Amino acid sequence: AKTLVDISRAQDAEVGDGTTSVTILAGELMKEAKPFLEEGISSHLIMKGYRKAVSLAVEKINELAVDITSEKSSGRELL
Amino acid sequence: ILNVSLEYEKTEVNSGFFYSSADQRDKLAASERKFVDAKLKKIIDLKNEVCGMDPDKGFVIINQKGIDPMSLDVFAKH
Amino acid sequence: GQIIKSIAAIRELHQMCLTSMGPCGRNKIIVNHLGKIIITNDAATMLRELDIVHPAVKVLVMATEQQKIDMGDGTNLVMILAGELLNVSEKLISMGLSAVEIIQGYNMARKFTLKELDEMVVGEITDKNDKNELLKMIKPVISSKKYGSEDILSELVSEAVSHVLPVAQQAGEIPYFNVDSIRVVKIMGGSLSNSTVIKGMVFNREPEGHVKSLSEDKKHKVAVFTCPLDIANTETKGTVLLHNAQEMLDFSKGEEKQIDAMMKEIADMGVECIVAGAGVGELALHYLNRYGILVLKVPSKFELRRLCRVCGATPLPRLGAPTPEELGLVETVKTMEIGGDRVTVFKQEQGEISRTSTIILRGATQNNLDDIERAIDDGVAAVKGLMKPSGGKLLPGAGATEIELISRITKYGERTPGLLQLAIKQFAVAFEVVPRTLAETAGLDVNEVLPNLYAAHNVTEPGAVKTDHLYKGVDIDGESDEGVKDIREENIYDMLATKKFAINVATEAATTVLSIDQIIMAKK
Amino acid sequence: HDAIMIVKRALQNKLIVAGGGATEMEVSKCLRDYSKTIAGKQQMIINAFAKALEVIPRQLCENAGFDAIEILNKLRLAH
Repeated sequence: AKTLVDISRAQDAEVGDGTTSVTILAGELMKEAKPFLEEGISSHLIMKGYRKAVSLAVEKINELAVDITSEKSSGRELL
Repeated sequence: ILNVSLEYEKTEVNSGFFYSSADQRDKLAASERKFVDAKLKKIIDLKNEVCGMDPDKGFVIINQKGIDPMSLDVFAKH
Repeated sequence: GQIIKSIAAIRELHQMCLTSMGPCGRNKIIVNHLGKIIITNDAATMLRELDIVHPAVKVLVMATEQQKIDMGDGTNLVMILAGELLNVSEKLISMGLSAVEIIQGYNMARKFTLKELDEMVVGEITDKNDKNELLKMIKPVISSKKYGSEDILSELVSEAVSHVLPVAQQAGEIPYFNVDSIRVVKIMGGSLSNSTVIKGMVFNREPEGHVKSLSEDKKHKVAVFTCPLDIANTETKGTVLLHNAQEMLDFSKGEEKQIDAMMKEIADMGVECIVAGAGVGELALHYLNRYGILVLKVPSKFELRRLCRVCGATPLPRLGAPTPEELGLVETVKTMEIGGDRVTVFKQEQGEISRTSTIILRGATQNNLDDIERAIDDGVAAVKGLMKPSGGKLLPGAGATEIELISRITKYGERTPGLLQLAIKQFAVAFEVVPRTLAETAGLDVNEVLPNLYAAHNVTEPGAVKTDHLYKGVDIDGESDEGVKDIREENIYDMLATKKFAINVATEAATTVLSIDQIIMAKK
Repeated sequence: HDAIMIVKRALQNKLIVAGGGATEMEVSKCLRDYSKTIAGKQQMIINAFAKALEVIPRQLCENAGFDAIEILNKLRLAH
């Protein structure tokens, strides 16, 4: 349980936002994997399934995040 | 077998030789190496008289007591 | 039936090591009684932090340290194999076969295995010490420890090894690579991609002076002084005291004139760096800033030993006698900011080749930062295995070695008549724990991958000479695959010196346990 | 003064996303479609990660007084 505290201190230091949300997200992800243990699924494929989703999420966030400078905007009108 | 001390010795009470100039270096250090140089210079003369020419031979010193850093360079050349 | 319960006590700790070896392995958090948390993936290090109750377990712990001290690699192969040799012997002890002939069977099977290890060598390491050639040995060492860092850490470790090794070939008389030549340092911030390789020791402390770094001049003189910086007094007592205000002006100005006179003779000799192992006074730092001398303090005596092997400096028992014979020479020393903090490092250029290097690690995860620190130390011992005792020979890893030994041992089982056939057959079956552990921890079905492993090394070829693919190993998968894959694609190999030494230790470890039919203990 | 403090933090980092469950719901919807093209046990594992992302908008609605049961169905409908 100290791992959730260590990642929260780095969340408040390097960033400063999302200290509470990173623990709730890590905990809720743990609850979804609880019934997977009773079925006999090993943790190896469980980790590969989430790491693949995060890899596809980073590419999706970059598409969702809108960063424009010289296209239909400028350094002023954007803000 | 060599029973004499080849390492620098100090007075029974804690003391040291501190020189403030290059001239005082050989003056203070001579008291510690006085007993060392007397025995050491006589040992190296044995290598010239005995086992000087003869190949495939060697000379080993027991020296139960310690060894000073000064004699380490002398033993390496011979 | 204490011999059966003794195996069950080891069986409780056997599954602990089954979760260690392999890429699925994980470190274990242990809280010491002093309030210190030690976290490492290596199982041999964990054994020192665990309290052992049964004295029979200490036999395997003592045998585990034999693998770490000499070869330094394969500690998981010794403990896991020794635990399986007791399980396959549990059926023989129960069947009515005496433990005496069980021990005799392993001695005959051990000699048959050692002779086959020389014929299983595929490739040979030329000991070129090239940056690309070291990537083949280091990759499997980093493997089965930390995932995803095997590509980045391969270039960092192989680069530091080539810096401390001179240029030589076909000479095994004089040893070169030691175990202290690679130091691991860590700093908060950054990532693994921004990490670099330093040709010398790295100091993370402050210079403690207004001089940040020295100049670019070639062959900077470095002097190591064990005596602290202060006016010379009597070695016995010699406490400075003030009886009256008249002696205050003489004692205050006396320390200013004596220290400045000694620092002037050092700067005239060309020494721009003074290493003081003891404390430094206030008036000493003022004179060093005007002469442009870098201030360095190393109280640890262990760091001073590796420094003498680089520049050639020697610690002086006195102060103010810069003998040029014992002084060292460093090509370039600079103070740069790496990892977010400005630190003064130690490196070289061409001459005075350093025999000790340090790798700087960076990352945003504190738990994985200490795991890499312990993982690099296992890679340091892998370079030591390149020496004369079968350093160039290598065997295919990733479960390909343990499975191939099954066909060779069972071939010698029917060849040797007598009661030894029971121990020889069970000796080859005990090697099935290695492929089963990698397949079980990876989520792969035992009914799927395991029957394909036996069919990979056993085929029917219309000819006397073997052909097709003998390189098929055990695959962890993790994404998708059909059957198994060839090991020659990823070039994961195991050295002969590591595999051959791990078999003899694991054999003698199980021999001691099976030979003990009674254990006498006493309460403390 | 309030308008400057809002764009102040946006000037330090110009990479931003739409908050309020917008981005969180888009990621959960796409990962369910990407799992449909991925055979094996990783399909049900990625779907578990998409469901684990729903806890962030949940607690935001429950703490603000909104009903997390109704807003979950109404948001995904228009999504």
